[PDB]
Amino acid sequence: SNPVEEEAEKMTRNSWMMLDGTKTDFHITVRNKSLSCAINHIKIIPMNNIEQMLKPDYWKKMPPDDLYIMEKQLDWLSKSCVRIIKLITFDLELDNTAVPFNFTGFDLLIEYGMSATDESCIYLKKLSIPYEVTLRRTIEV
Repeated sequence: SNPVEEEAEKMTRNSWMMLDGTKTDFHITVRNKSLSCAINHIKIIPMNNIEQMLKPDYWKKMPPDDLYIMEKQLDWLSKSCVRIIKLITFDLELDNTAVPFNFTGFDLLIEYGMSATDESCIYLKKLSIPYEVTLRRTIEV
């Protein structure tokens, strides 16, 4: 047998406009039992996944049936932006959920943060945070 040492390592409804969020959560026992933060993350805006999905899917405009986007976009029916913090509660974590460029049949952003201050450990205990939101559409042409 060969072991080594055990290491010491809200459903918002935004109506097609800008918004905000705030996250200060004490699910951060991943280095020395939730002492403090490694380094900050001052209000990271999440709208870039659905920007670079909702732009080129309707800028496909090649033959759309052969699916050069060949993998299924069932995991792109949410957003799941990420904030992997560097080497108590969550110090700074805000996100401007801007629905002003968004689809009409999506639900959430399962936002996963790699909580560890673990220098190249390949170990980082990533805890995910959901939203389970709903969109009330205001206008169509």
